Amino acid sequence: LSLKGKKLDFFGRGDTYVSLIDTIPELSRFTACIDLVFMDDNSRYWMAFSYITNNALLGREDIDLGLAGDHQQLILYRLGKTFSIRHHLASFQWHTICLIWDGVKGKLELFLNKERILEVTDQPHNLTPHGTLFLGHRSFPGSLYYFQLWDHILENEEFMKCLDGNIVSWEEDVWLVNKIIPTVDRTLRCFVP
Amino acid sequence: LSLKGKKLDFFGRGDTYVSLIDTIPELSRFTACIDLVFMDDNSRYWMAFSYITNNALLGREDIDLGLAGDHQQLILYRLGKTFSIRHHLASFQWHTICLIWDGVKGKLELFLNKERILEVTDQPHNLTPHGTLFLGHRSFPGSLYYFQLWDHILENEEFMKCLDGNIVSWEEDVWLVNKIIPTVDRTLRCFVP
Ligand SMILES: [Mg+2]
Ligand SMILES: [Mg+2]
Repeated sequence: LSLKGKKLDFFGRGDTYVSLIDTIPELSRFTACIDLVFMDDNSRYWMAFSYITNNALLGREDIDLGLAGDHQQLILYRLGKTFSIRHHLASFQWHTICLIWDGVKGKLELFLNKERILEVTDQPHNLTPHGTLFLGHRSFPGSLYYFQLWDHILENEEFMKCLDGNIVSWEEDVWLVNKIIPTVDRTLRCFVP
Repeated sequence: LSLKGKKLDFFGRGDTYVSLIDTIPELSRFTACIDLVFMDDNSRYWMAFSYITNNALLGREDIDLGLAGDHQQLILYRLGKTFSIRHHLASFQWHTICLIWDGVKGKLELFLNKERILEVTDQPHNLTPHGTLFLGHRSFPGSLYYFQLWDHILENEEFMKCLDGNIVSWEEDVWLVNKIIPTVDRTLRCFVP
């Protein structure tokens, strides 16, 4: 299924997920962005996207890459390590969160719209290949939109220019939906007839 | 020299530093806190405290532990890795910043007063022993006060209770001053006649 012009209303929907049909190749550098909106003020732990490999099916404890959080925190997973920062994100407003991984330098950065909020150093490492990307997956407390993944480092000034990822693009017919109906919203940030 | 009842006015003083006379032992877990106040609104890169070992005298690029920042960021150094977070700290107000290192779990946390702002995961590792602790060292753009280091993990609720570190304590006669005159200020948070 293509998600062009559509968002994913995950709020309250515990047995729902969306997954990318294509496995993802080995990436030394990449940028991954998603748009999200929280539809409740005080939430529990949540996941927006996760990249799951065989590492995870052992005890369900190790995620190669993911964006998660709680009511006061954003949480990044990298190769089983976690990095958590305090956030004050408003509910009922769309936010764009982008992650940059420079596997050559071993640098992981998190942005809110054009502004960097976290830079972490870890082992230089590529992205482990052939995992599966999951969205929303208890369920994300709101809506998700416009996931993109590029095999290179985007500059801040490009994050909001409504580009399509060259590895994963929302608009492509690459998505598997489980018990969720994507919905059209012509007010969405990058919507174009 | 003892720093009891005194602060260190480093603002604008480029060739000044304070160092701890005692070398620090190997620590598997520790808490380190300092009070700081910025005396200019828009600042450049600064360091509040650093723990320097022989790793650093090679090209002056690797710091085993340090707290640094710029006008919009707080920066933690651990064994040469950096972790940077966006901050919005007000000038002309005292802030208490505490770091917790759990070398058993490989967990490094940063707090502003009682509130956690960063949790990072890294290699489980102890603190490298016998380095030298430096304060202020171009110079820190304001004043520093009440550095403490304990060989155990303090809970949030204790950070502001004006305890003395059991490894390093501000009030002990353990400090070497270079070209700075510590100043008494009876309004300081933990001052007691
Ligand atoms: Mg396009
Ligand atoms: Mg005392």
